Amino acid sequence: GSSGSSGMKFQAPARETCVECQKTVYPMERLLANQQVFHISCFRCSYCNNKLSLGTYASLHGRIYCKPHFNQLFKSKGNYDEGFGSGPSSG
Ligand SMILES: [Zn+2]
Ligand SMILES: [Zn+2]
Repeated sequence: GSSGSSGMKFQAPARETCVECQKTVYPMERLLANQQVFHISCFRCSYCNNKLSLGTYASLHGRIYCKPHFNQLFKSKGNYDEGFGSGPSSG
């Protein structure tokens, strides 16, 4: 077992591909979004699945989202639990 690759890059072929439908994106429908090739059509919210543009969209961990949902989920206020915690241990 001898390899050395990790991550989405180095398109096998000699072109780009849609990170939504996984299809060969042409130079006519190539829409750059979050440093990734997206289809002017595919470009939608992974929550409601609505058409978006290079201004109303919002990506976080690779997935797209509409301002509404993006903020409705992302944005927030004072709210935390007493879960987190650390402690020493003999080593
Ligand atoms: Zn597509
Ligand atoms: Zn949405």
